[PDB]
Amino acid sequence: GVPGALSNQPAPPNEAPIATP
Amino acid sequence: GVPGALSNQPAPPNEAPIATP
Amino acid sequence: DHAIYTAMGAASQTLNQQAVTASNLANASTPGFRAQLNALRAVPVDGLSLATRTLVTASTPGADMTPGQLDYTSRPLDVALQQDGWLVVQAADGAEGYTRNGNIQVGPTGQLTIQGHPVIGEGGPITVPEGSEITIAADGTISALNPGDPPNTVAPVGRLKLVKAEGNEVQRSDDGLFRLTAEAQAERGAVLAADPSIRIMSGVLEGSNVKPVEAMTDMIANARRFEMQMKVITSVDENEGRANQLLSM
Amino acid sequence: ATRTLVTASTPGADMTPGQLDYTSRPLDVALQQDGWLVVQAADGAEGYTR
Amino acid sequence: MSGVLEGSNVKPVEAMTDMIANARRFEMQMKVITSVDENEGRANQLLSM
Amino acid sequence: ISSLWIAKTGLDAQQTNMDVIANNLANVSTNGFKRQRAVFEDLLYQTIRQP
Amino acid sequence: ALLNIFDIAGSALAAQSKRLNVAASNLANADSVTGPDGQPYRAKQVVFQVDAATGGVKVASVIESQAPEKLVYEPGNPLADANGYVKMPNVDVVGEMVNTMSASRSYQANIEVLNTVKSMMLKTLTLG
Repeated sequence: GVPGALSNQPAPPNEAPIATP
Repeated sequence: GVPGALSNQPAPPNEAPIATP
Repeated sequence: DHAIYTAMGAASQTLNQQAVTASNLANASTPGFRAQLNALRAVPVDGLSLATRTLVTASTPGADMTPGQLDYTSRPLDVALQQDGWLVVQAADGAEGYTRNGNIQVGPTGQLTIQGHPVIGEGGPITVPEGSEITIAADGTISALNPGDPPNTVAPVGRLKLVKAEGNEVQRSDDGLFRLTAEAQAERGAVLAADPSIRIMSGVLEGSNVKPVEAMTDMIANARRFEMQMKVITSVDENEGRANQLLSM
Repeated sequence: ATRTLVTASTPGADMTPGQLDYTSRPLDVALQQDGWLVVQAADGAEGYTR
Repeated sequence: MSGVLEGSNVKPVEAMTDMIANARRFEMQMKVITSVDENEGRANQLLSM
Repeated sequence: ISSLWIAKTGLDAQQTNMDVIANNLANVSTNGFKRQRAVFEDLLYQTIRQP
Repeated sequence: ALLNIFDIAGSALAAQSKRLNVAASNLANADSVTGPDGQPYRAKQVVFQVDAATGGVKVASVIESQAPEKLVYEPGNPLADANGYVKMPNVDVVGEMVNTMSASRSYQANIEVLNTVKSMMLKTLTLG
């Protein structure tokens, strides 16, 4: 939802792919 | 053992030799 | 707070690109050299909401295959390839490297070499007679003449192996010998075939291909980008330092 | 351990022979790659120079 | 051989690069020192109560 | 920093080339003198990450 | 519990101090060529972890970064290998110049947190 609010399940992992397969 | 805890054994002196004999 | 990290990463990658350009400039006279290209790639990070971070990592696609000029040294056994010629030599681990450095030396036992790497022609590592004069034809044939013998005793003794590579399928190696990529190797076979369409000439030696104007412009752009990133770092640090006072009571 | 102090050191000189002037003086000599003239120091012990 | 005299062997490029590197390193170390001093100048304020 | 070391190596290479050129020009009157030519070579390559 | 703030912020202070010391040591050894026994200097980093739900931050260990050494060519050196390539520290400069600032900012922020918590605890000490 809105940033800074509260939610039941955690955020997904963040990745920075150098090149998309 | 864990840093910041209390142990009755004083720590051995710290030395920084320039070259290993 | 994390906006400092993207700027510092940009500065570090700019420093790396400057190092690459300096390395290109340093060897501006090594015969048979290929310059190193450089570029910056954007690497966005996909989080949950409001994707506002896009980092940058320096990358080098590969060598540009524009041939440099060639100096006429009149040396009998100095060869210069064509637009896409490649002398095939044997590396230290037995792999077949490709070079454009035509400076061929002869050892005491008649063994040909290039910077210590034995050049392989039709067959194996070619070895000429002990102390004979060597002449290179216009297509790779090697003729030997034993000194003192009459001139009508000149005899072919071997033939070089010249391969043609487009340039977009070859990657540099650690030692400095170009080898085919995986896909091109699979498509054209493990070892290339000596095509007869390549012609060379003797008496000339090809130099390097580095553009001073490109080097200067790249250096100027790198310096300016580094300065801008440093200013951003300073601003972010100042803002965070003054914002932490809010935490007090 | 996190601290690693730094100290300077001089691992001797370098033996690369510098260039030379031609002064035409009959008694000026120059050594080879690894030559040394042997002189007597102030304390009596011998030393090597170029 | 006689008639020649050997000069010193000092590399101007090496000297210049070393001096530039030393200057930059000294400036960075001064930055670290002043940052540490300023950072530590407020733990006493913490202890003040 | 790596850039300074690389540029130092480049300057040294150019100085050596100038040295051999000056030596070639100096003894242009020596009998039976064979002119020299200096050939360089690039060093190894560091791969930060493979393709 | 409002007492746990003290040993949470103390843990944060200790961790940030260790990080700052590591960064300073790397900056000092950015150009050192050898150690006490010919081993090249290696950049070092700390490992942060939660005390444990959640709690303070503790430095798990100090590990040398696993990156190739920016080796340089000095053939006339005893430490040179068979090819004459001596090994140099793989330490950048921007990394430590930013680590010091980040560590100082976090240290100051935790100092402010401790000040505020101590003030409100002392205020609570005189209820009614």
